[PDB]
Amino acid sequence: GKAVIAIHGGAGAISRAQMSLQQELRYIEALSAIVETGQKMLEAGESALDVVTEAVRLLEECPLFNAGIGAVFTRDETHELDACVMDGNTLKAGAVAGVSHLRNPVLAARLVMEQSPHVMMIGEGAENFAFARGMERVSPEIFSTSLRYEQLLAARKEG
Amino acid sequence: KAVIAIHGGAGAIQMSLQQELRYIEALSAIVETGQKMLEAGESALDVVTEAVRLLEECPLFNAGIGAVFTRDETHELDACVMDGNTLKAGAVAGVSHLRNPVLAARLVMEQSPHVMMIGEGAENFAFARGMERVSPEIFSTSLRYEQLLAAR
Amino acid sequence: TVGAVALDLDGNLAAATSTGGMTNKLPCTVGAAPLVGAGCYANNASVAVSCTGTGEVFIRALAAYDIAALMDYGGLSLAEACERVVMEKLPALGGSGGLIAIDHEGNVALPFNTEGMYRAWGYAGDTPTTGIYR
Amino acid sequence: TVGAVALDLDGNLAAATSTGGMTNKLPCTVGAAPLVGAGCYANNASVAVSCTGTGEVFIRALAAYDIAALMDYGGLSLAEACERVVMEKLPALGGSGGLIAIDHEGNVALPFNTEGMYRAWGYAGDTPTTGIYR
Ligand SMILES: [Cl-]
Ligand SMILES: [Cl-]
Ligand code: NA
Ligand code: NA
Repeated sequence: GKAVIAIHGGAGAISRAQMSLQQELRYIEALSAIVETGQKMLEAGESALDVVTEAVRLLEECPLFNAGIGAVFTRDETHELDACVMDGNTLKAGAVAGVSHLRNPVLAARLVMEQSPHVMMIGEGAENFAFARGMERVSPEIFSTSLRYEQLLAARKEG
Repeated sequence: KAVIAIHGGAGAIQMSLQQELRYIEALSAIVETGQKMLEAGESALDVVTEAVRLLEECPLFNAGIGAVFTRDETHELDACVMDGNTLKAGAVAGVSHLRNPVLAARLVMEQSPHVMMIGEGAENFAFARGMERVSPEIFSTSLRYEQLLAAR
Repeated sequence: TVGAVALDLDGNLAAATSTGGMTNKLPCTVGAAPLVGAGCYANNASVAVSCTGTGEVFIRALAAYDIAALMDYGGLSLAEACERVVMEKLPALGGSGGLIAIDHEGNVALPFNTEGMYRAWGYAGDTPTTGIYR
Repeated sequence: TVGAVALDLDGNLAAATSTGGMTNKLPCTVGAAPLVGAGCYANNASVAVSCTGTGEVFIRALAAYDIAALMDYGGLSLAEACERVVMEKLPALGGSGGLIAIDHEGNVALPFNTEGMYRAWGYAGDTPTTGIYR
């Protein structure tokens, strides 16, 4: 079959009444640039594993989508991030849960896959494993956006 | 046709007959407890909860009291429970201050919006709902410490 | 949640998923995104799957692996397995969301049971398809 | 790891799993025991399963749910599904261990590929069976 990529940036109550065409185009433009990068990599002969890693790193970087930069806020006005990657050839997987100091959780998930005898690590230990292998410590404030903070205030009462 | 099965771990199992008899005796007592509950009309959920609670209390088996040691000479415990009637499930991972992880897993199933909680948050969730805090020193046994040095 | 699935020129399948969870979540809670067979699955014999939506239900349903098992064991087409899981089995458990799937023959599906799902796909060397609404 | 599966007088199935992990493990690692479909699964329409063994392999193979899927979609008996997961599919990924399973018809299986599995089972109102070695 032809080489192919699909991506998503989440499902939910997205309504036509909620946006202008220009606001819609900001999402369409982001999804198009990421699938194009994926299609170019496939056409050049790059692996499905490297293509899905790069595509999710881009979706994390994009502040419009709830992963990495643009993550939702927790009850304590923090961010806590989860990710997984799986190779259909070897049936290897890697995953992290509950991480706040890694900019790109899918890259930390790929390190767990490629550089450990484990599938899943959690919390500070997941972060310490990645830091020991040259991954950068970030402040969780890097993920914070005005739009997601306003969504937090709309969903609660103020003390 | 009501029925129970239990396990206490698979692996490279050396031992004297009296040593093996302590395992047979503990397995027999717990499976007989579960059989009597089932005969009395107790639910499958209450039976597996109690059986795993008893396997946790028994220092011969790697769960609760008698947990293996990590590379740091600590204990980290994990548990899951699933109810085939409602398809509801609950789980805790990486907990060290809860005596019976299976009872904390059941609290998550019954009171959490989520299947799974981890670490200090899982513990605080259980404490907020009346469960007791313990020191992980209570899980330590001489046999499992010797098994750690043998592995090193 | 965000995710990606792909089939390469060597016939290999892969899947990845990443999330920050739900607004106002209690810390130390874990949904489907990092759990093999719930949020994320890939097998060269069947399918690559990445999921989005109600975490508790995608776990109880093992949504990602259920697509693979229905195809591999059940002999359902990708189209039939995705209809079965997303339009029937998830809603019956109160699960709202969708997923993206590519099979070993390069068939593609982007099912969802919600108003919208931010999504895009394209063959190597072809123009991409994008969407938001139904 | 320890575990328990039961079928009650009303036809309900349930499963539970608990562990301390592997001796000498890296802290913050998570094996199969707390993960639905990997170390624990129950469905009144299919089977109840609890697993013990190499965590990363039981996760990659979704061992507990795969029993349910081979029976529901593949047409395998409990005994056939147990043989295929524990003696074929887990060793193919470098996994060692076993599991306990009861189906909704009251069939019981305690397969393992290791030297031993501490185990017991019994029908209500009957004498139980225990075992350690093969
Ligand atoms: Cl003797
Ligand atoms: Cl024996
Ligand atoms: Na993002
Ligand atoms: Na114990």
